[PDB]
Amino acid sequence: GPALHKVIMVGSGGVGKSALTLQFMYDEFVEDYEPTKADSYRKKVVLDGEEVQIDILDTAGQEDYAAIRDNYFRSGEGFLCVFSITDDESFQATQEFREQILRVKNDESIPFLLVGNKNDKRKVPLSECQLRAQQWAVPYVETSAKTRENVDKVFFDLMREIRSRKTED
Amino acid sequence: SVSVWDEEEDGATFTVTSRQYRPLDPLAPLPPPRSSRRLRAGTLEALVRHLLDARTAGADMMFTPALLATHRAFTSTPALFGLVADRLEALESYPPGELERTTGVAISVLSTWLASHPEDFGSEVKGQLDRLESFLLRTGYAGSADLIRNLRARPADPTDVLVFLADHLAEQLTLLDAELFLNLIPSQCLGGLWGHRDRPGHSHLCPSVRATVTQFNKVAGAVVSSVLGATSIGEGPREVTVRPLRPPQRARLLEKWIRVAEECRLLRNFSSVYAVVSALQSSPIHRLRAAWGETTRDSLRVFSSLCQIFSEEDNYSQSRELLTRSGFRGGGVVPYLGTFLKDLVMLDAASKDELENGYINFDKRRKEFAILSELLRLQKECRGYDLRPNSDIQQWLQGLQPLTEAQSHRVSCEVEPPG
Repeated sequence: GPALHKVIMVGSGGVGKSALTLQFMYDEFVEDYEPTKADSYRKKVVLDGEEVQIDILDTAGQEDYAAIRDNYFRSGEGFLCVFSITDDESFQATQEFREQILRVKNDESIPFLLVGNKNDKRKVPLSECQLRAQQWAVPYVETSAKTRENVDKVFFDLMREIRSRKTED
Repeated sequence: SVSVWDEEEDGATFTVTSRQYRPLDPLAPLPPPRSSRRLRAGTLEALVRHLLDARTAGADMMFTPALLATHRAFTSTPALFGLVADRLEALESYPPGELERTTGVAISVLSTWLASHPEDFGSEVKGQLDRLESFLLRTGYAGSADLIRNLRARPADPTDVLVFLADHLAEQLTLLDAELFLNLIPSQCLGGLWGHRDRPGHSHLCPSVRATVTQFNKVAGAVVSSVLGATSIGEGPREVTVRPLRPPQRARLLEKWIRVAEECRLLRNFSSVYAVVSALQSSPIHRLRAAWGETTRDSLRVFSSLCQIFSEEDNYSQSRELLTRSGFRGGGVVPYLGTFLKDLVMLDAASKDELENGYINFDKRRKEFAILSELLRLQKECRGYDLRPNSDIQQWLQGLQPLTEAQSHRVSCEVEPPG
């Protein structure tokens, strides 16, 4: 049947997680975004010649709520852990969100991507950040907020990750 | 058929749209095409000229309420009041007919502004209020006097949940949620304010929104705390006192909160419904398979039905749509605020505040207002509640200490170890 990939995005409220979802789902017509519609976070996309739908669940604005994410993660098929390179607080919270989704899943090799967003005031280095992703046995991709670089990469690489998981039985 | 084109003025861009409709009587002349002339973008000064134009009410109908509800994202209340006064005093040398027109509009605008956003007016606007007061006395303008009057005028056992009737519990939680939702200042929910909450220097930003979230978290905490035999002592992951509880006893606590949640659903306190439901779906409670096993099927059906209501499926369509024994129980509503905060943060990132020329992108403000406007009317609905504090349930609620996530994960593993 028709495949549907469900990806969850985590990070602290200020990493511009919203900017990543909008830039991916909407290209030249980002202005025509309606936040209330049922279609709002669903895109019919061609992944590797295969026709497939994607759903993106973003905790934008809802980061202070206590229990709600537990059900977002359970069950979401894909996971994108986003941090801002310029700050230390959001990169430190990566550890909190990492165990948080594992506290809901018993899967070490669950589809995952560690990503840095937003260089003039970059406090973090690409050496100390890579020393956390590959230690979690997970690929690392550097993204830019407004330039539209590695935007499609992170949503396509993760969709393949769950395509690989859906095959495994 | 619709004709649409753009026009420009002083320091603003306008889009004019004219929609011709077919007549009532199929043989009658064409009705005059519905005209619409909306400000698209402009400088602050131009917005105020458009706000104090007599045509605006009838043409660009949503401009006035949109501007008043969203102006704190690109201005301050004192300044906007200042510009209205700036433009009025500038029309003192004008022909006396045009001054009388604009003054009338100014009164109208400022009345509506005071009526729908009263917390905008305080000590900060004293000078602007004096200027208007003096303006009205100089110009000989003859409710004018009404407007001036109204402007001047500005440790609890978590297991004791069982000891109270669920409908009473729901009433009591609604009371706390209703007052906080009434105290909500919608402009604080704007993406450009709420989205920047975590930035250093923004710790006291949006206090009315935070209180809404804190109350949500107490309820979620209450549920989690209550289902576990758990009472929090300190911040430490081992600083918890646990009541011993058999699985059928723990099931009764689960069924208790399910009934509470259902009663909140009856009262249309959707915020608390989602707090209870989330807590019962959270990892340290979802793990308790033995406890859920002792739960009545009737209770599980209700619970499943409550969960479907607040699913993320199709952009929360099921919870978004719901908004659109007892004596004299007034009708109210308390929405889950998160969904609104998500929309506004998302909407904040979809548009730049300013255009390349430096104009205020009012397009963004209209979209923001579509959400702000909706929760403004839900506040009006929320006033239809009529409930009274029950001091014992209240007292039980305040002495209630939520666990940390590390405390709840640890306890869950103690009371029901993994097989």
